[PDB]
Amino acid sequence: AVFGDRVRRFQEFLDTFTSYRDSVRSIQVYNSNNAANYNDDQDILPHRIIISLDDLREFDRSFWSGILVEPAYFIPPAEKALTDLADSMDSPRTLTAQHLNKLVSVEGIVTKTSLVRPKLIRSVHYAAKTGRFHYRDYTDATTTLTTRIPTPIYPTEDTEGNKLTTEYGYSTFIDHQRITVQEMPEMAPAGQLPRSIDVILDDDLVDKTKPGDRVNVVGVFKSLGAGGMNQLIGFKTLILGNTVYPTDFDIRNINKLSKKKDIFDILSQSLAPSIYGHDHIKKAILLMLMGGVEKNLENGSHLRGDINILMVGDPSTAKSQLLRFVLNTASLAIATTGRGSSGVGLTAAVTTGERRLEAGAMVLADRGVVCIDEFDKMTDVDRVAIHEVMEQQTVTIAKAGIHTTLNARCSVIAAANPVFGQYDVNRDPHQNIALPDSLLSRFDLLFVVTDDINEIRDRSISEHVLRTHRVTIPFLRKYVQYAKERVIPQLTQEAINVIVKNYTDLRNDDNTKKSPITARTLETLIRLATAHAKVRLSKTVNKVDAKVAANLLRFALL
Amino acid sequence: SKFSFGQATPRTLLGIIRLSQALAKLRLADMVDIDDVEEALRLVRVSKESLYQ
Amino acid sequence: LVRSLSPGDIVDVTGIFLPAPYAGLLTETYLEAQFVRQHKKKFASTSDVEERVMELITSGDVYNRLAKSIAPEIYGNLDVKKALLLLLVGGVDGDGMKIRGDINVCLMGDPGVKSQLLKAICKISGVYTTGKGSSGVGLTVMKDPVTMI
Amino acid sequence: VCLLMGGSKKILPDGMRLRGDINVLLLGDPGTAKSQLLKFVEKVSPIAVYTSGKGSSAAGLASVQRPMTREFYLEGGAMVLADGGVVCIDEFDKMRDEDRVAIHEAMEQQTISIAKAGITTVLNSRTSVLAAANPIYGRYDDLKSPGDNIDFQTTILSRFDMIFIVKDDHNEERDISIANHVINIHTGNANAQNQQEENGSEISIEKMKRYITYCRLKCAPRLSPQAAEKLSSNFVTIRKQLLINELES
DNA sequence: TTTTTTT
Ligand SMILES: Nc1ncnc2c1ncn2[C@@H]1O[C@H](COP(=O)(O)OP(=O)(O)OP(O)(O)=S)[C@@H](O)[C@H]1O
Ligand SMILES: Nc1ncnc2c1ncn2[C@@H]1O[C@H](COP(=O)(O)OP(=O)(O)OP(O)(O)=S)[C@@H](O)[C@H]1O
Repeated sequence: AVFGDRVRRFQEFLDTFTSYRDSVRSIQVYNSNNAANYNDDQDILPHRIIISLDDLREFDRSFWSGILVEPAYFIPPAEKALTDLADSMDSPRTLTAQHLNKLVSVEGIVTKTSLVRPKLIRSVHYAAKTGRFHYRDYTDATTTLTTRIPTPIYPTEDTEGNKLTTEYGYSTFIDHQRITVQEMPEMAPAGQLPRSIDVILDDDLVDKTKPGDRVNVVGVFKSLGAGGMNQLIGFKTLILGNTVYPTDFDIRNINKLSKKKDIFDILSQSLAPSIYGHDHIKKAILLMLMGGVEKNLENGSHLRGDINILMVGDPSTAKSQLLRFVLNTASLAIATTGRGSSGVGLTAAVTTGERRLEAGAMVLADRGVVCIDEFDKMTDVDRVAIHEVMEQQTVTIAKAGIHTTLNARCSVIAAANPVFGQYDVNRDPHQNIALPDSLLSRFDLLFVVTDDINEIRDRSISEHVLRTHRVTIPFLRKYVQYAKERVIPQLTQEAINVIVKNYTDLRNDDNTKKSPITARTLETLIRLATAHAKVRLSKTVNKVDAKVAANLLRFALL
Repeated sequence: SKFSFGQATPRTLLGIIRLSQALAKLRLADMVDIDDVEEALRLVRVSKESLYQ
Repeated sequence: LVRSLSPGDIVDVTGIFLPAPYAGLLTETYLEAQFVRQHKKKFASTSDVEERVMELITSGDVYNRLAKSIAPEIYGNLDVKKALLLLLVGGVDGDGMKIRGDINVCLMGDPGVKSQLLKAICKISGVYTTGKGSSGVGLTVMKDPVTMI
Repeated sequence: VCLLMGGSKKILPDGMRLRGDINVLLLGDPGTAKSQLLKFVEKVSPIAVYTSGKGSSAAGLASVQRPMTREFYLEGGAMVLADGGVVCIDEFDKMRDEDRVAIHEAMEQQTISIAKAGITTVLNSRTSVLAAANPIYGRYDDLKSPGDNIDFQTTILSRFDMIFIVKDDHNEERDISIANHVINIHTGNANAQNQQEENGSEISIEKMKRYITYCRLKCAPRLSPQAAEKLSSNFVTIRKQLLINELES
């Protein structure tokens, strides 16, 4: 009697506010029109509703308190009232012991996604002689949210001797999945390994988190299992009842700001919030974040479009301090420092008896940024795999389990020291690094940074760092992903005449100073005008972008 | 120890015979002739010592 | 339809989706095949062959066109294409030894020649392998599946 | 004294934050007992890691543990215990280049990355390293050119803060004083008078520890604007000093 | 199927 009173009361409240009613109206009308277009020319949305915690507070604090205190009594009847209405219409650190048996909002990182298996709920069985169907359900502790008597064996020959032929199609199924979320590592105490728990999803939310993202989670803390009173520490935990959580004036501001001619320089100086000089270096980070164009050839292979730069310089020129700026400003990047053994270029498959995979560092940074620190200090083992990652954009893993082949087209930035000391221009331009020769042609830009001692520069470094101890960034990444979907460019005739003369300069006179001169350099000549056109959001390719690229080659090398 | 090597193995001759054999296979007629082997010698004298320019 | 599906192909498979009965309520699925439509029709299974071969012969300047036709996506390297055509030919064979109709030409030089032709060889002719991607058991022993191999 | 307190900590709009704790080097001639000094440094700070060399019986340094339930898990190390503390490294030249890179980064950007078979995180390390080296051939390293000490390069020292050279000059009064001062340390507890000194100065070591705990989180130090122009004019003089010793030589 | 060694 209690259940129907809670049902009718919440139904009255849901009937009290019609704001959600027109939402369900749009749900039903849209699914109707979607099935209407699918059944007229040729000859999706679920039923769960976001309920704000707005009106529940202005109606009954008793009922409010009941939801956030004992949710195992009010969410099922409220959904029951909703389904009736649908039919009438047609921190982990302080999480244990207390902050328990309630609805908990959890934040953290998506990691180690498990496997997808479906689960049966409603059985359909046909009897031969009676010529009738039947009905039988089964429940487990994930689905009921209430401690009910479990009813597990698949039925046959129930009452008279009629063959209970089971049927399908009409028999229902629901998928199932469990994932782990550890809290954010910067939030941790003085110095420790972060500790974690897990949350189980349901049917329409299977495979929404891949290992490696930033996710807010809202759900209910559910504890199952016989805690050692079965036959020594039990009562293992998990979380259920879940949701997934990762302007026109603003976009008009974007279109309005982009109507200028020197914002590349303005954004260039913008990306130096604490570093003096290195103007064209910031210009190159803008062009890397632009990402270039992708032109897959006719029945051939794709051509890589992003740009990768490794640095070398005197050990005091923000070599490592330029990296975290690129870390925070871009999107979906992972920083690798020092060693990278067993998991940068591979997945290793160490995981019922089966073989599973965990996406490695190079794979997880797909369509993103790879931050590599101390490239010469990397052991010689993975150096072979770096050529494959950087040139064919694929990773083939052939271990004893299953040989596979996949895609990762990541952007990579590295930072290395000279071989010994500061002799970066003293000995010879060649092999001040003692890197393999193919890696020279593999990387796009190679910066040589000196530590030239002067005085105007000395005073300017002084007041910059000194006032440091005593237009903006969020506008920029929005400007980036907006510039991604409609500013894709196309090459023009004017793009040819400059880079041809430029490649002639690369072979007739550039070889007299340094090396190498590859056709890949000419590909970068196309990519820079492309990225300049993406930053200016142009559609064509202009001669002026190539004029900029000539200075970019001179500043990067000569 | 100049650009040219010291000795010529008989496998060089075995290879050039099989090469001219494949050259005859591209004629699809079993018409092993003077130019058939001459092309086999051309890719040997041109394959090696192409470092003149 | 058994013994009719080679591994590593492109095929249209039709069927019905049924689970299999076995932590207590875990349903492992499978598919029962109903129809096979294979993309990339297998060769060797003469009329349509000579329909283009006789026209290819009577086309004039066939020898330069054949080697010019294998991987024309680069510039120059005409004799290189000649060597690639001759590698594609091969095909040669009492109380002694037979003859191996295989060619083994090595390539030295750098750098813009470098994988552009190397992957193209297996394109025209092919499993592409690297140094570390294959172990000592890779290029040459596992637990036997469902069907000590 | 300056190492046990720790400087400022900047949380700028800049994508990085800077570093606060400092570093101590003691390269020099043997017999100095700089060893006893580094042991007592470990005893004073509340959390700190003292290491004597590159080769242990049992003391490790990003831990990789693969095993029950066939699960990979992260155990620990040494910089992890000393996040926000003191690291003491003895035998700076007797050390290998096997995980030295983690130390070549832990003191400068506070960011340890792991991209192995188990995990793929970027963690924190707020440490401070204290060195105690020995040049080759002892006191003769200063008789040849004044460099000739680290065989790899000088960039590690550029990534340190303070470099001290301990010399050994005979002064008979200083020698007699260091003699009888140490005999008084061993026997007859003459230097050990300390209790009246406790009555007059520095009543305890544990007192100093409780004081540092109180000192670190309470004050929010920052420099003063009238003092900044002094340092700006001084960095010029040091860089000029290096110009004088470098360009003409 | 991956971590500490040494010729
Ligand atoms: N132009 C600059 N403007 C501001 N800060 C700077 C500048 N150049 C250097 N820095 C300083 O860069 C320091 C950190 O330098 P790093 O690049 O980490 O030294 P490092 O030894 O090269 O680092 P690694 O990773 O060990 S190579 C910080 O204290 C910054 O203040
Ligand atoms: N005032 C003192 N000066 C020097 N040594 C002293 C003094 N008082 C006691 N000692 C002892 O004398 C030893 C001298 O060696 P150290 O001073 O440790 O030399 P060292 O330079 O540390 O050599 P290391 O440890 O390999 S760098 C110390 O380890 C103490 O046992």
